[PDB]
Amino acid sequence: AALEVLFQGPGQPGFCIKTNSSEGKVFINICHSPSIPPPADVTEEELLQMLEEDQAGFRIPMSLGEPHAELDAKGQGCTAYDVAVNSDFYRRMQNSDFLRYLVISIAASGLESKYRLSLSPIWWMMKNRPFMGSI
Repeated sequence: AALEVLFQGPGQPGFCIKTNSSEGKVFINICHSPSIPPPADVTEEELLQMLEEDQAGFRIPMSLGEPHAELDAKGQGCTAYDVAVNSDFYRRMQNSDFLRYLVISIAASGLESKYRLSLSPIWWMMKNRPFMGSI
């Protein structure tokens, strides 16, 4: 359901999701750029039907950035991934909890497939820092 887009960037930092793999803490940096294509423009109703017909039927263009190592708040090594979506789509995400969660699920599953990982469903949004890593 993630449609991967190779994008240089940087794009603009957005927010940062803390989860964990079978091997350590993982951070997903949700970023955005105009350069990334938006997904289909669809209404809430249309979207909910698609997810009924096909669980992964709403495809979202996003970059799936290469792993970058970082240190957590207790000085241990961990991985971060930068995932960028379209900037207008980003603004829609900010105004809808279910849409934003859907994107994060699709990103997490995208990274799982690409980097052969398993990620915890129990993630949390980091409240002070929009981005884990440098920029």
